[PDB]
Amino acid sequence: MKEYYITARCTDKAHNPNEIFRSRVFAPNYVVAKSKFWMMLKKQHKVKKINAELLQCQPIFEKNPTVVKNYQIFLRYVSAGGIHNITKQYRDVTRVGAVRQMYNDLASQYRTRQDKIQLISITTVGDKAVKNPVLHQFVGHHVKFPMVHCKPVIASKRFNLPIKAGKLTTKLC
Amino acid sequence: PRLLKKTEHVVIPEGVNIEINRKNIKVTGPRGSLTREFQHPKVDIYASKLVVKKEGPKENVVVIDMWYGNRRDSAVVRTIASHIKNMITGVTKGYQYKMRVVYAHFPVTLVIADDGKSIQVQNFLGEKRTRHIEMYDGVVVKKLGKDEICLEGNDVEKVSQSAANIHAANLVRNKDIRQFLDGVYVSEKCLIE
Amino acid sequence: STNNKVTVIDCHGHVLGRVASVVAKHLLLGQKFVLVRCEDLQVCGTLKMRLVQWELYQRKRVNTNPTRGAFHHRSPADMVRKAVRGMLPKNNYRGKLALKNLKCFEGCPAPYDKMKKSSIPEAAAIYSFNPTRKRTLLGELGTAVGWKYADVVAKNEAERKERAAKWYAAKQLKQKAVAEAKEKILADEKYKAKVAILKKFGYA
Amino acid sequence: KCRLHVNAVFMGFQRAQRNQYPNVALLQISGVNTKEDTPFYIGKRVAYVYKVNVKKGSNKPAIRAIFGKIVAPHGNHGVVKARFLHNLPPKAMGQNLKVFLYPSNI
Amino acid sequence: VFSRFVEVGRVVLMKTGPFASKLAVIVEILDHNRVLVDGPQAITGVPRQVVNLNTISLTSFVVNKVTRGMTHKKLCLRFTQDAIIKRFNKTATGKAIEKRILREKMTDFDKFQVSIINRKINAAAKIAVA
Amino acid sequence: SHRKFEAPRHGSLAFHPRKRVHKVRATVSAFPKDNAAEKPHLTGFLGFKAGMTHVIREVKRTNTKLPKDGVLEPVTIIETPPMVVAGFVGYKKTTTGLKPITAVFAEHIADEFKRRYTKKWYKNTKNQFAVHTEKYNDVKAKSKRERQIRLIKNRCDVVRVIAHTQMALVPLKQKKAEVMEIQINGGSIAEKVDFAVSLLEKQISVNSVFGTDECIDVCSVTKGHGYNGVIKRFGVRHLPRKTHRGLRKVA
RNA sequence: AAUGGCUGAAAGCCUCUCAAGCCAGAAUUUCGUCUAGAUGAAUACUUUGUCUUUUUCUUGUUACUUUAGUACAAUUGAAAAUUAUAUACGUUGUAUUUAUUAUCUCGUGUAUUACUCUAUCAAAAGGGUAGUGAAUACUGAGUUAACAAAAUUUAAAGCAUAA
RNA sequence: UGUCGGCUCUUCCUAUCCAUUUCAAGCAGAAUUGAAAAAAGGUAUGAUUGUUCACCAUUUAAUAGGGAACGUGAGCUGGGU
RNA sequence: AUAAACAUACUUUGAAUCGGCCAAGUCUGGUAAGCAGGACUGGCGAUGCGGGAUGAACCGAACGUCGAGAUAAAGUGCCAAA
Repeated sequence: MKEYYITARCTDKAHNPNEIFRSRVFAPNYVVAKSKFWMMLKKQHKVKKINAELLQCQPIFEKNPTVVKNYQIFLRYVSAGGIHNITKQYRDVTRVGAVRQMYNDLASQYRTRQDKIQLISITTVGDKAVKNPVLHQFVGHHVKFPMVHCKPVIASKRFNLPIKAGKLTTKLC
Repeated sequence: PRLLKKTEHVVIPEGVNIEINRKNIKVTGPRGSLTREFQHPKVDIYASKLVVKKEGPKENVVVIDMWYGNRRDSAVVRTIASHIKNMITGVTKGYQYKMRVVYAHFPVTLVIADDGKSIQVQNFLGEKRTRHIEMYDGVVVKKLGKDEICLEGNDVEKVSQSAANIHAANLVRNKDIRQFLDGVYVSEKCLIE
Repeated sequence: STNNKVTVIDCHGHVLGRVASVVAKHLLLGQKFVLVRCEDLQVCGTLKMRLVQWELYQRKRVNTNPTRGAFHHRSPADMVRKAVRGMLPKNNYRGKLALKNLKCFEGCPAPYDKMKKSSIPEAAAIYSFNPTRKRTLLGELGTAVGWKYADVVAKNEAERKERAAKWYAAKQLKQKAVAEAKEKILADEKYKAKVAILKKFGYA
Repeated sequence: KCRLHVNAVFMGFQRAQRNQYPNVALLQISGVNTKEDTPFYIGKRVAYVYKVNVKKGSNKPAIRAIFGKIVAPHGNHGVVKARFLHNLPPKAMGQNLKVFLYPSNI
Repeated sequence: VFSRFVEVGRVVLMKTGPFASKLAVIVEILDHNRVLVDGPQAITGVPRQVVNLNTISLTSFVVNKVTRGMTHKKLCLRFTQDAIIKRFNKTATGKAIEKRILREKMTDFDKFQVSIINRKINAAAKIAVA
Repeated sequence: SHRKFEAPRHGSLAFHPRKRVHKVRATVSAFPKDNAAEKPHLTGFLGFKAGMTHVIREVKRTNTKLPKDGVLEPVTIIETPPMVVAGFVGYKKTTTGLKPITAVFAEHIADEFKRRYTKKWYKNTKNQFAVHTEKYNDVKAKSKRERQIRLIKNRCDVVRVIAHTQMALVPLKQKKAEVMEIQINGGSIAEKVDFAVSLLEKQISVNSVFGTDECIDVCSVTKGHGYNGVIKRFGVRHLPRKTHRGLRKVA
């Protein structure tokens, strides 16, 4: 998942050529990002590739990919019934990181493939504005829990022997 | 949703001694001992000192702790806390279950062994079959008045089941139970002391 | 070379299917296996569910001749051989030879009770199972379906635990004296030259 | 006298689900548990030494060998491909081969 | 009660990756599976990054006065103030890390010496006990 | 299609296959469950059927309408001369069933017992139990016997006595005995072996094994009939007279 | 099992549990019992005591007869239980195949052993006691190797006697 | 590929007629009716018709419904076709 | 614009064939049919190979005899290579 900044203009009779369209598209690459941009223009402004010119498709990188932020995503998806608007919250350090969580979560809980979800907007909210029942328990200052039933960790695949010697034990870590 | 931490506690009175060995709680009180096992693989039982009154001091408690876990598993924390609370009450003020015999026409005679470890229900609805109903270990039957008995013991689970075994043995069959109101019924459950 | 030594697997606290899959692959690789305590293996599902699966398994039977039909072995040492045989090649010399190097026993018999036991980490019930999931020992299921020798095994295992208790206590006494005697050799001054070499490489 | 080799198991031939190509043999070297340890063994010598119960009237040796080389890794589990002068007999599946320390690059 | 907790300030050891067997400090808990370890990059060389809890192990030390989202400058001050480096090397797992480093640079001659020497010492200790 | 009318099947499937036995003597499949809280005693015997008579017996039950003068009933007479106990064997409970550990025999053995171990006695050298009897009193053999007694007392659960008949007392032309193992049900394995040792070379009469008015179980081989058709073997319905190719078969 | 209940949360109360834990309950299931039965075990006698193949006698089997070849006592392989594991530690990071400093000789006694063997007490024991040898530690000193060779793993022929 | 029915015989299904265990009723008792577990065991004798089917007379705890080349002709019968 | 000289235009003589069948982001009659009948294209027939356990048509891809590699459909707990 990568975020892109795309701009274009329309040169025809219907649209004046002094209006520049901007957008921020999340896509695995710039080819997919352009496709999401062109369809957004065509379904909302009657602008087609054969009558428009692309200008910029530069990527957007996270400014500080070391600060943990609570992201809020406003999206709309299509189910068997109809089309719904949802708002989910995730804790990650990058904008493209949270969108990766959103796509995996939606395809699991709602069984919705990626080609039914449109991401309207993604923002950042405060600590106390997280209403996710599970995620509300980690936004505090004094979160603490022991990870029990740890499986012993292997440094690398080199020591991954099929049959071991002696008894086996978990870890309280 | 999954709760990050669910916890419960039970206050230990003075005349009660509690020791724990791998989710196995033994409670010793003035009336005796009571050993029970709690084999839930996701519950941690340990005794600590806690302040439970809003403005009270520290006191000895047993802490039942379950970390990250769904609502199906989390419900076992208050179940185990109730069991330990019941055991503490059982060895301090034991339980007694008073049952009353109800008949319409045929009188029912209860024959209790000398040791109190067994009963005998005779002429229930005129039946020639005599019901025995054995009693669990630590539960003793006695006759309070006419058509009334009570079961004494330290374990609520043993006393309650033994009382229900008496009632279950005297069920009317192939008859209108709304008309044939017969049998032995638990009038009330209370503490000895 | 030739593998003549026998790999001994302690089937205590392991999963039936995941032990068989690892054992079946390595039987084809020429190894010799002896799985002791094949009655302590665990399977998913409560006793009621396991009985429903067993009763369905017992249904399959040749109508015209039940003596030709599927033979439903009830001993846990035969519930593992069936599981292993399913994962091995059928109807060729390669499959028969691979199965010829496999044994389960319901306990630890005379020659295999003093052998170095191994374990299969992939098949451990503490890694592959949610702890809340209810399981069933193969020995407990065997009794419910008609395995008569479940209490004979519990007698033999009890006498094996108590005989290993005195051997371990005596061994721990000797090993403590040997460890303390070595500390005197390490601290000795005549062995100073050798000790410095061990300290240099961290052995001491 | 001394052990100068690592025992390797003749798992089988390079095959597909319903095919088999006996030109390339697959070996499992003892101690290699990933494909990142195989680069040491690429090019080393491999021998399939076996015993034949000859008669007293024959000068044919009782011990013979088929030699080969390890040429490439095979999957992410440290399984190798070995090409021999004569393809190994499938009766020798599951047997132990010798992985020598030469031609050495150390 | 459980002894070691996943919290803020807890010192952890990276068991896999490019920084295996290196110390780290937890300064933010994203969720039940992910934590933000910033084991001071100036001291132990572990960059500020998000790791999964299946790749670390809890130690017995907690850095005092470490709050969530600590900066690298302040965190380095508290790491050396508590003397985590010295305390870690005295523990059983700290010694085993050094032994792994000690034994990996053992040539065949060195292995030959220690194998011969240890056999005699272990035999000599066995003789002494009556 | 469904059968028009319903009827029980002919013949029992609990006695399938119908295979004729090889030995005239029939071995009991089990002995009554052991109780360790009583004195040792034998739980079986062996006799030869003589014939059948009828008796008039006086009814002692109450609340019955049987005639007061007696009821005619059949009886079977089984001649049971005394047995000669010629050894004992201890069985151990393993994970594949009872396993005989050792068998200890007496010093003196009759030729009736020795005849079981040959198939042409008149051509045999008749040297059965020769080395066991000749070297019975040697110091080496006495130590071995003492070990067999102690081995059974330590690692056994079931003790049975190898008792054989005396066929010189019955009108049968057979001379070789009929060996039968009679389990000892009673006290602990210590006092079971003590009782079994006391019975060595002795004779057990049926009055010691069985009581009066005691209900017992009888196991024996039935009367042979040979090749028989479905009508006799199972009891199927004979076919109508009009039938081609025969009447006494299953259609 | 259907069903009736006990304790009991979830959900401060209630609840037989689409929760953990229990009880009673069928012409039911499994032991027990009856029939057939695979690999098996014990004892009695005849033997053999490093071993086989091919011939050959017999109704058939074993032991047996002949010509050869092969090995020759001595370091192998065990804690249990739990995993939300009394506390502490996390003891990190290669299971079997696969852990011996070439060879022989010379030197002093002590000590050690899941070592070999003998005698004995026991024993369905990695058992006890006494002796003997082996290997190892204290702990040596010397000989020799250069080219060749350092492998059994079983192949051929007979029927006198005995069971 | 021998085409109906009946006779003989075995097995299987449950969408259960009886026996066993339960819940409900406008279940007072008796007789009943609806429903669950359960297919291990039983489920008949005759007048008329070639009949499957049907209708009568009894008996029974009940006299339930079906499949297996519309089970079954080198198994029978040959009444029908 | 792109392609096309072993391109293009053919002439003569003649073989076999006109029982067809399947798929479907297709249609008509029919309650419906592995039913009956049609429009367009691709296939089976005439066709093997790798995969779907097995299969005339599905997916990949069409075949002189071999060696070495990168692949396609599709898969990587064991049968079974990963």
